[PDB]
Amino acid sequence: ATLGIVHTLMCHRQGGESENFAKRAVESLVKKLKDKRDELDALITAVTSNGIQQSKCVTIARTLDGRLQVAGKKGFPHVIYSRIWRWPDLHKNELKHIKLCKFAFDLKLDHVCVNPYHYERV
Amino acid sequence: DATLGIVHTLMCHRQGGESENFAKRAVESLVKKLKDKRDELDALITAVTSNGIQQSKCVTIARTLDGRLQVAGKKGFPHVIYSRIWRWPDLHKNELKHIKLCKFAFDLKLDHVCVNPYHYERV
DNA sequence: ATGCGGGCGCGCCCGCAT
DNA sequence: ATGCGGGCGCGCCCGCAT
Ligand SMILES: [Zn+2]
Ligand SMILES: [Zn+2]
Repeated sequence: ATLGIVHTLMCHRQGGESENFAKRAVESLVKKLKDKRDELDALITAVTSNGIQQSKCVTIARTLDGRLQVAGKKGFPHVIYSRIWRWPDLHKNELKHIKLCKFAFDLKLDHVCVNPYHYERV
Repeated sequence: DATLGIVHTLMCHRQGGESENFAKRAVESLVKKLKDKRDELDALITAVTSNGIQQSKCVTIARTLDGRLQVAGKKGFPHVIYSRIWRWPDLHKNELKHIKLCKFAFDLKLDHVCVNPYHYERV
């Protein structure tokens, strides 16, 4: 059942990462939201409507140094998912969170919002 | 750094059953674990450089949850790894039996595991 | 009913970029 | 000299051989 969800999210990718990298990052996030139906629904809504339909934060636990590893490569979780679904050429320090983003990376909370439509490019 | 001399003398006694990178990494890892265990580092050097003729006490490392130790991306049992490096280059998984005086043998399922290759026998 | 195995990531740490 | 990104290991996870 998560295969359908993963595939649907994968079709909205921009191609800034390898197929293996994007698949692994999407599967990892979906698994983290397994018992967070509201946040999984928010991600699907945000991604499949290309941000037109409003959504709440999609959060994952923050690691000791803030970085997330996917297929042997480390990076910030909000940059990883914003690079997958919105800016394929995205670099570090090119993101500013929106006013309504309660769990932004900049806020240095226990959890980090990875909703790509909760960030803006600079 | 003084540990270079120790890693070299222990490398001389390698049998060639593993790659240079694997042997170097495994020996460096063990030496680092014995950093504040002078008696156990001395026991290992004594055992290895005398080819087991000079008696030695147990050379122990902390046991991991599943017993396995990872070296250069490859997992295996710590007592089999070091027994393969200095004694039996063709050594496989359940080919080892500890000696009577081995107090921390793998087989005893204790907190610490003896990796002294001269504290085991082949079957 | 276990225990391999092997994939994979966070935490630790080294050695390399600055 | 030394802070920091990238390599690597133990723990977790899970399928399958034993
Ligand atoms: Zn948000
Ligand atoms: Zn022993």
